[PDB]
Amino acid sequence: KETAAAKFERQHMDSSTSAASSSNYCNQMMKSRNLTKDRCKPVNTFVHESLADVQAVCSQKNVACKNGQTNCYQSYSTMSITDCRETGSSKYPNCAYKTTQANKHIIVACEGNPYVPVHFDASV
Amino acid sequence: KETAAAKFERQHMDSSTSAASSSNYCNQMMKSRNLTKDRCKPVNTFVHESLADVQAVCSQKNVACKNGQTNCYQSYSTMSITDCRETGSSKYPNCAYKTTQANKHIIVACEGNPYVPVHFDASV
Ligand SMILES: [Cl-]
Ligand SMILES: [Cl-]
Ligand SMILES: [Cl-]
Ligand SMILES: [Cl-]
Repeated sequence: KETAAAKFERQHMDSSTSAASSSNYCNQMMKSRNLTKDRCKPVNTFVHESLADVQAVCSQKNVACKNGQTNCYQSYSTMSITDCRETGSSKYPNCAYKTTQANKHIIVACEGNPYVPVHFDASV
Repeated sequence: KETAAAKFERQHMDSSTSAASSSNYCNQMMKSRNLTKDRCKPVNTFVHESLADVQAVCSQKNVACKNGQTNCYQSYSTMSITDCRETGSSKYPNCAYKTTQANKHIIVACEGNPYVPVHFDASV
């Protein structure tokens, strides 16, 4: 099984580009990160900052998570992100996603030693 | 019991102001909308647009909700929003919230006739 930190990296990190460069970014990245293997993952956010900047959020502002847990943290700065969400044309195995690029603060849940991101809760 | 549309209005609409004007906006609004009555609601977003503009999102872009349902819609334009999330100092009945104002697209789930917003899914 994948560790929770490595699953967060695979699902949410895309440091190789500054921003989504096209409307087909999400169809390509949801496929390549293996988020459409047996079903289309409905919603997923990628963060276009270094892994170190995203890990650093775990020592920034502590805030509640949506589920009421207390180990979420909100980045002090906005980050470049792309949100991917399935469109009404999406039908597995032919998944199809809308790509929305934005600059937002991110909220992550952190756990472990090292204390690192294990879930993406939201952007603001 | 409150209808689902009226609960969405009470929890997520604040058309009376263009934006949060202070850091204490969320402590005041979470109290006044009765979101701290028996426990502190951990996370809640208010939208600073008219009710008609938010209802209109239900005929805009259809997108998956985070839970995989297919009745979510993303606003075509960004809207003024304030996200309220409890801080580490929050301890019911002394709830305390961080106020983050932003201009983001909103995602809502819609239901009914009239087909109107019944849940706030996320901002992008
Ligand atoms: Cl994989
Ligand atoms: Cl996500
Ligand atoms: Cl009430
Ligand atoms: Cl909310």
